[PDB]
Amino acid sequence: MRWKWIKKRIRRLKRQRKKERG
Amino acid sequence: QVNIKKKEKWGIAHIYSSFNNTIIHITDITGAETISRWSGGMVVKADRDEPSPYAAMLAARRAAEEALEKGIVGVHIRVRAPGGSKSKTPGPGAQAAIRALARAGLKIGRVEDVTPIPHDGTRPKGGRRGRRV
Amino acid sequence: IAKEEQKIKIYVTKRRFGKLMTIIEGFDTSVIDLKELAKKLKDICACGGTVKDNTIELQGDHRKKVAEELVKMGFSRDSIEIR
Amino acid sequence: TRDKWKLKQWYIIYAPDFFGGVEVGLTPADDPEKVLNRVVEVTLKDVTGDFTKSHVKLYFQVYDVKGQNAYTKFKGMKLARSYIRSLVRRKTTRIDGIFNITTKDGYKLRVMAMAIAMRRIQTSQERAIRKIMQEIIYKKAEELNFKDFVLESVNGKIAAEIAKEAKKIYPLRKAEIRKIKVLEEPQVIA
RNA sequence: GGGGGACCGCCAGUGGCGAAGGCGCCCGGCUGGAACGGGUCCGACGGUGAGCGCGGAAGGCCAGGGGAGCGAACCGGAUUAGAUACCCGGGUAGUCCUGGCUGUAAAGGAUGCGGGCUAGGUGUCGGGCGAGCUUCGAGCUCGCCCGGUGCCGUAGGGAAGCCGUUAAGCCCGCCGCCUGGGGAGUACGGCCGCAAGGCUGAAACUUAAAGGAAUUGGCGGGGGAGCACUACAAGGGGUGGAGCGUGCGGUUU
RNA sequence: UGGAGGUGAUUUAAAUGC
Repeated sequence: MRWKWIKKRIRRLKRQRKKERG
Repeated sequence: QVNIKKKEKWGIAHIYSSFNNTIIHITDITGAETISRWSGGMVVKADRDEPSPYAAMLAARRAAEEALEKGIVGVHIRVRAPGGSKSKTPGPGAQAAIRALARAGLKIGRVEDVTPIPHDGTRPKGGRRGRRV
Repeated sequence: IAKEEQKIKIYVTKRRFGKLMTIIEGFDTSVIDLKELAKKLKDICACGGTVKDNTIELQGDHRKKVAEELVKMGFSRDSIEIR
Repeated sequence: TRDKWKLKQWYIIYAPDFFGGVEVGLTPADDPEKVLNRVVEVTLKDVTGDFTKSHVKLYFQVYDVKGQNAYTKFKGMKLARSYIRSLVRRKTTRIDGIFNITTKDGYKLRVMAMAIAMRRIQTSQERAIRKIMQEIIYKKAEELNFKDFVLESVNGKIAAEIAKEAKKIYPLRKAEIRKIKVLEEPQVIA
């Protein structure tokens, strides 16, 4: 679980933060 | 031959004891001359029988005919194994070799705990939950 | 960059326990990457799968799906046959 | 390789400078002069009490070979895993005691002693048992000849003298010479 | 025989020290804390502590130096229905050193700190004391006391497990935090950070649960004990091969 | 009589059910 979520949250964050940074 | 006073030779026998193979190796008391080297995977055809006791008597019987051939009748046995890499404890050729020497007729002097044992730590493999099964 | 096109045979197959599988064969192994293609296709199908020699295999019937996904990627509609 | 056997020479070990020419040790080897520094392990049957009993394994080294006869000095001592594990106990201590020696003969000698403690109260008297070894030893080396000084240590004489002094301070048990190593040979004048 | 880097089994303890992260070859120098006996000196100077400031494993990052073994990523083999794995053979970053940054954790005793009060027992570490022993050294032991570190347990508390003079009792002082679940530890905004990220922190919407302890049963690719003859071994015979008898599946009607 | 550590560990036993 919290492994999952942390990396899902991180990937969401990055990918989206990539989309914001871009 | 420069005159011998004792008329008895001695050959220390290193015994290297793995769970993957057994090696028996008798040399002269100095250690500077190798009469004979015989392991447990010339005897056989397969990997499973590479160790066991039965290779670790037969390996220790072919050698034993060449030490009789020199004059070596007394033997000290120096039991040892890989200690730093793996577990120090000897495998199935240790009870085997000493049985293989009493049948061959070579006399048995000293039997010795000389296995590599670190006074210290070195990281082997296998972590997180160690090595996993 | 490159090009390359090939004749594509798609069909139902067979695996162990569990359902049938879908074979996609006939891609040019020099030019085309079956490993990049297949990662893309396992995403479309949502199935496990592999590159099995010169083929991609996909667990379950995906035959209309894949043709529809292959033609999108710029492969020819006329080189593809679903059997 | 393909020795008749007739490329096999034989030498004989005569090891003095701790005792006389101990005849024990017989040497086979192939070619002439490949053993001139090779090391031989012996129990020592000179004194059949202690030197056979609790002093199992000493290393001697053929410094020279003459007319095909090996002359051998004291190179080292080492005890077997047998000894060190057996003696040690719990809720007490095991100690170890180095000293880098200089005797008046111009030999240096590295000793490590091992004593086992009498039960409770581990303290600064431990290292002071350490201190009372390196003090007494230095003084015996400076006084005694080297050949003698390698007979005494290997014998229990040293373990015995250590105990008398150290039992005044903080009583001990199972004290020994774990190992010895020849620090420097050469001489006082090279 | 030589060279290199890492580390210091047993010792080692239900042991000690540390605020905490944490800390273990030996020797010496410098240095922090701590115990006890004597309160010998100061004379309420105390507690706590928002803000604020400081220390903080491993991983990561930066610059320089180093690199044995080990080893994310990675490269092969096997396994497997497939294996981006467990198992095996190589292998970079890193792991080490120096300077700096970063600041997170099931960072636990899941238990903020200080004072007072409230049966006991036992083991243990260190300090004190009265004795006996002594190798004349608190070395081996008995008991009271002080400080710490475990276990067991009365009264009480607790939902229960448990806790129970090292409180989760009973009181008094302060501080942080919580206010059903999921949305979400996310968005936005701001602050901090080289970067990786951290700190702070919602709402729309949705649900009759989320949860905790213990009880029973069933279950587990768990362990002990014991039997069996629809069990298996041991053993004797035989079915499955043929022909026929029979009942069936199917097909035919 | 009931509790805490240190390390052997065992692959000969296979995904799913409204």
